[PDB]
Amino acid sequence: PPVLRKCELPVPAHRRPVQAWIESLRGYEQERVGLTELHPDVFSTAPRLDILHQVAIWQKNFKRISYAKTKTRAEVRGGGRKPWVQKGSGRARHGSIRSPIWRGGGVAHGPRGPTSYYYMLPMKVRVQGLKVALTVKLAQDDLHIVDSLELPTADPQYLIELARYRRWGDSVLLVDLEHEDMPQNVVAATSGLKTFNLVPAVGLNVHSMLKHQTLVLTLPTVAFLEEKLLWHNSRYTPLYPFRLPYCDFP
Amino acid sequence: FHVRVTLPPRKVVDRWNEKRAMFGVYDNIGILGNFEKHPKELIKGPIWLRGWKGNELQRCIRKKRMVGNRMFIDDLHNLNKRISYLYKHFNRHGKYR
Amino acid sequence: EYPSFVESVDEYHFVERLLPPASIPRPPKHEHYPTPSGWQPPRDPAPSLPYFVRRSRMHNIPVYRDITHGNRQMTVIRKVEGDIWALQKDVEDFLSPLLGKTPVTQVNEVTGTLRVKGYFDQQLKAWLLEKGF
Amino acid sequence: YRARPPPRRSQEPRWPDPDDPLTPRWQLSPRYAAKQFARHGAASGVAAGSLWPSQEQLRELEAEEREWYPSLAAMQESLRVQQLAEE
Amino acid sequence: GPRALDLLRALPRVSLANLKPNPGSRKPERRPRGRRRGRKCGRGHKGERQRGTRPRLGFEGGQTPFYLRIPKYGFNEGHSFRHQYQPLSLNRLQYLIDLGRVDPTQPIDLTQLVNGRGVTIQPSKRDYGVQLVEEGADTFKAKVNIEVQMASELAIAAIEKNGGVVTTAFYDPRSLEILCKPVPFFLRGQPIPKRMLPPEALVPYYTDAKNRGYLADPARFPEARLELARKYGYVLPDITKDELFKMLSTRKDPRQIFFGLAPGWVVNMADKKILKPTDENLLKYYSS
Amino acid sequence: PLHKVPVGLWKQLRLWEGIYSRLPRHYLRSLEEARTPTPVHYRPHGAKFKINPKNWQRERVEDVPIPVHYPPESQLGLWGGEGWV
Amino acid sequence: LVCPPIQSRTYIPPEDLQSRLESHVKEVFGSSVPSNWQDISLEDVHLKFSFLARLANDLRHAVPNSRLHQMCRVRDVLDFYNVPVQDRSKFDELIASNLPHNLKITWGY
Ligand SMILES: [Mg+2]
Ligand SMILES: [Mg+2]
Ligand SMILES: [Mg+2]
Ligand SMILES: [Mg+2]
Ligand SMILES: [Mg+2]
Ligand SMILES: [Mg+2]
Ligand SMILES: [Mg+2]
Ligand SMILES: [Mg+2]
Ligand SMILES: [Mg+2]
Ligand SMILES: [Mg+2]
Ligand SMILES: [Mg+2]
Ligand SMILES: [Mg+2]
Ligand SMILES: [Mg+2]
Ligand SMILES: [Mg+2]
Repeated sequence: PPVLRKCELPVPAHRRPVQAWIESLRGYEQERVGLTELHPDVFSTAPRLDILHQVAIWQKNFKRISYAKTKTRAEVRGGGRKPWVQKGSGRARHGSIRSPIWRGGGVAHGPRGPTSYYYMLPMKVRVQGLKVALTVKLAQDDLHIVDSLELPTADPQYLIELARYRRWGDSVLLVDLEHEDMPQNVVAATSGLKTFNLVPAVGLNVHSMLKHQTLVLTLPTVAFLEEKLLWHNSRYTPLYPFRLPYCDFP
Repeated sequence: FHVRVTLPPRKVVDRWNEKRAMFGVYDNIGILGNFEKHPKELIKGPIWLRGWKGNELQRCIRKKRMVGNRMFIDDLHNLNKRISYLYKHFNRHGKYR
Repeated sequence: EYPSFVESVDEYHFVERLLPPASIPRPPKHEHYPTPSGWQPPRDPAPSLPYFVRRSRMHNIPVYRDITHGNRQMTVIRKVEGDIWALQKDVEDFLSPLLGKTPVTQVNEVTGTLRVKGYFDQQLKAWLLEKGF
Repeated sequence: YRARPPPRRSQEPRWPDPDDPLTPRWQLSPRYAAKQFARHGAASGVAAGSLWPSQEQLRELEAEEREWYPSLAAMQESLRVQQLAEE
Repeated sequence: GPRALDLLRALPRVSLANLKPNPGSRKPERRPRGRRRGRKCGRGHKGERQRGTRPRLGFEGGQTPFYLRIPKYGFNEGHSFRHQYQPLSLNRLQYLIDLGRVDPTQPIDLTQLVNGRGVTIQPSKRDYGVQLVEEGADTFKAKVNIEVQMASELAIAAIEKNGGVVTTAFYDPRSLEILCKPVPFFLRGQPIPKRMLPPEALVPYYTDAKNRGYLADPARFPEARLELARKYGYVLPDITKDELFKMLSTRKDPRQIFFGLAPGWVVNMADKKILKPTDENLLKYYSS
Repeated sequence: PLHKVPVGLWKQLRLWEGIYSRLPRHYLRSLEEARTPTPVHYRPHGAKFKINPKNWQRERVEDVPIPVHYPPESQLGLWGGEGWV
Repeated sequence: LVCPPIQSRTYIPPEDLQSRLESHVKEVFGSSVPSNWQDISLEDVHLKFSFLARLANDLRHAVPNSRLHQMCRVRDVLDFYNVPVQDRSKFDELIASNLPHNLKITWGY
């Protein structure tokens, strides 16, 4: 019984959907189980490596808080009096003995307290980065669509053999639709592996997509990503945050 | 300029530990999650620096306003002196004016 | 001392009008084109040219004007998919008789942008409408 | 590995402990209760009659309105007198 | 189309090890290190400039400053109390109607314009709503029940030519914020307040039939419409016998903010319900 | 580090913990309540809103009590609520 | 659950490729053969999937995921299958590309 997936959103007349194979995780040899169509505006956009770099740097940086702090000359313990008189001593003139010139003196500039390197990229830019990551993953033959993400056994060695037989790559990232709906077999199989990482649909990002050589998507995950990413191409600006009720948005 | 005469122990750093494998996994929690949570809520750190960024004077002002009622005596004194020094330097010193 | 209140649902249909849409509605179909505002929808079949100028999210032509340094005037054609070199050739051929010389153009292939030196926004909008984009 | 459960915003109403001295006052002000009722209504557990002003609040509001909002007839009469004086 | 996708097949894997920003996107920072950027580090020789003790901006070295020798004159005097009205061209209104942002089949309100993103109102910046201008009156071919705060005489004439209804109403800042953003107000959990009357400076504007004021005498509306039609040389449409006469003649009470809703009601959007007060004092206060 | 409880609440926590908690409830609430003393050395204004003479606009206006110093010998007599300004 | 040996992914187009394509087109479409059987579109998703899967099983070579949108007609499929695919790398090619006598290369991995 072939499994066939059609695009659920209006495709522009000037672009045709891109076709992809639908594999299965049950058997080693069964690598052609179905056929799916993917929107060109998600899996076939133009590859923007600059946008990919922007999104990857943003992901690496916005969460960073550097807990580095050094005491200035005003925070070092002593140094409250002139060590010697200004004139007559014949040596250099100094004020506090905690000046940056001195041995145990404070740092001139240094790092000052916890510093937050937090900035937020525009939402359309982030969505375009996700789209470009998916597009390059599909173009470089590093994206594989499976169905229901089910496994026969909970042995991580089974996944290792399957990956090395299918030549997926050293690193595999399996994405499922929902966290609580992931089958226990694949959950236990991937709980004991380092290069095989299993994440929900909401946990997909450019950094992990680039970190892992191979991306594995289920059909519901593909539909979810398609619907979530194609919404920003024909949307108004938010009068108030979208968490608030709208006419056509949850 | 004397440099060490022995090989340092080569750090066996792995790129596939839990933190490196799940780094920033939910960075798109909002975009892919029918907005309820901003990526601000994933930032762990000081209370006065979650989802905010500023220069040293603004950071000191925000820290004093937010957690200044729980600071120690010398810490609060140092913060006040740093605020005063930064105010004077930023509003009275420099080249470009 | 809480005052008594009446719980009703009949009047709640007025609250539906007060909910703004999060998406941009598709333009209504008109019996005559162009519309009184000058808007005109794209042709049903795509042209055979080896490039496509995708419409804006508000269903407008992506031709804009840009100013730099206060005196550098430019025209930007965006959302170009296909042979942007062919689009540049067509634009320069169309604009040569108007200026008496080949217009100065810059092509951003990684982005898909044409940048002409000068304000030709309305002329290029009309040209793209006639060409069917 | 397996990813941690996603961070999800709970939809149930939240009520801070009023006996805690460390809880902020903005979470104990009546506006917080009104907003909780607006967000949830049934699950909030707030009596809907508290949203409207009480007797004393209504009296204060009416006094303020009478003092700082003249009636249309009075305002028109004042305008007429002003135009008459200017003429 | 996207030949870059086919080019990417020959290229190796795209990973974090090969990532480059756009050229010219990040100008490299320069530090006072080296022969060229050292030796006073771009500060100059002695004086106040190298030691960073320059005077303020307006200082001219002891001379009476330019920004202080000019006499004070009222230019921004009372700027924070002047009424502001965002302009809305008839051309822009026609563009919105043609693109479907606003439906002419329903009474057009400030809330509808904000939802359609045709105008942006900032009540904190002393905006008092939307005014109508005549910048596109020649090609305006729509019949709408417009509802603005100020209206130009030519814009009114243009709308009445096609057979619409122009009504100018007043909104105090609180009700204006509520109209602009009703959903945040409904999540605020407060009863709908009454609409404050215009001040004495704006009462003549809103009580005259020439401006189509919402507090004006309805008996003088046909006279003003006929005078307008005679002035601008067009026949006044038979609005009464129109199919959409109910939609054209729908009106808001001068103490009413929304359509259908009444002051004092609480809109519980979670349960999709409306709570109405029943106390005599509350009803008298809200209807007074 | 930072204190869990702000320094302002230290006195209230000390009153809540220990023998201070065994005091009668009416006494505890009588000391907890803080009524504003009647104006003595400053004249209060009536309305909460006033018209600015130079701006001709309505503005909110409030009462700021003037600090009064009560010398120790004021506790041995009845000064009527007034002291040293 | 035994692991089959991993294929070398080395594809050499056989002489009977045209006959195999014709037979598979017959077995998939099941209708009368037109005059130009190489110009039939693969628009039908079921037929395209069945044809591609049968070809992959027959020739031990499947179309890559990126080229599925390119595969539109039997002519395109024939063009795809007429080109060989080599798994050996540049070093492997240089080793077997008849190195001169004075050039010695030894693998150190
Ligand atoms: Mg010191
Ligand atoms: Mg000293
Ligand atoms: Mg000194
Ligand atoms: Mg020491
Ligand atoms: Mg030190
Ligand atoms: Mg610009
Ligand atoms: Mg410099
Ligand atoms: Mg620098
Ligand atoms: Mg130098
Ligand atoms: Mg030197
Ligand atoms: Mg000098
Ligand atoms: Mg010097
Ligand atoms: Mg002088
Ligand atoms: Mg504005």
